[PDB]
Amino acid sequence: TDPAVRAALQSQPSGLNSTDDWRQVMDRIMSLTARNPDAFRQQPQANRLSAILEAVVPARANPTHEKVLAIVNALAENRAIRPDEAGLVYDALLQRVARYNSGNVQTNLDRLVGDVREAVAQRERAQQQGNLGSMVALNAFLSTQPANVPRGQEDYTNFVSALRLMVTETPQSEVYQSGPDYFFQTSRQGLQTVNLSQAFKNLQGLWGVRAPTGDRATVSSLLTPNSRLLLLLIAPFTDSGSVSRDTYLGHLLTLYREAIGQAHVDEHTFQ
Amino acid sequence: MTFEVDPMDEPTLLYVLFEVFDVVRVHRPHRGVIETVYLRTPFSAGNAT
Repeated sequence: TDPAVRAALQSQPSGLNSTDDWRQVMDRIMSLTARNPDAFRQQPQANRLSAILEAVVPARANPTHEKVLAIVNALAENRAIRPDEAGLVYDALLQRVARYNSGNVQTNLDRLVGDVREAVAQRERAQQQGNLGSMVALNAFLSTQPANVPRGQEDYTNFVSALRLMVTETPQSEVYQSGPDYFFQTSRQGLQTVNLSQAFKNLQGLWGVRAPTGDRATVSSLLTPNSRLLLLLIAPFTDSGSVSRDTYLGHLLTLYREAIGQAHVDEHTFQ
Repeated sequence: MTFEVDPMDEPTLLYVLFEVFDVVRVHRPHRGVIETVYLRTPFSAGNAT
């Protein structure tokens, strides 16, 4: 339903148009509501009296359950526990509060429901913002890699910046380390996993010397297919002129960029 | 009230079943805790008032 744990909670512990919002009831009971006036003037006696009796002297309520359920629901929507664990932990927290209760505890509980509401919102927006963890992993890997290439350097650093931009600009992409290598998955539960360490090791020898040799397919077999996928995934990035043209790497990047381009364009055209 | 009935040769009882309201609200805050709030208005009995 709603992600805001306050909202996704308050649907559970609440009546409908009771005296929790006193102003609306008091407006409707006299005549003040304009949507349908004289509605309350013509109800049975008991009901009328009862509301009125409720209205003049409100009845106090115990909000402990509401706050505890709010924080429990926040934990559930934030993958702190499984839903069955949610049903259990609600009672657990309820007992915990009930055996240590104090005004200070209620104050801290209100503070906590505010904090968890903010936490859920922040987690969602951060998960849709770019997943800083992948950026950290990529920076660690790049620190592992050397920053100096004896044959050509502008293309190398340009490509490195292009990769950085690619991992930053597309959230849901994963960068991590499983074994003694770093990888790059284009999506959770997704295919196209590139062995980043192996790709860089293979590509180290092709940076500044494959420009004159791009015309002859004599060294074309040096490109392992994993690195070919790695280059393919960066076709939309590293636009023309970023990588020096007339280079085997540059030629491949330009071809892939042109191909992907015709495609998306034609596709948004559809019909 | 005043009832008038035909004679019989054996003792009899008259059963008047005053009709009333009788409800129970079940409150179950925690695991394994049951609280009930009884009420029977025209013949008052129970907790709430």
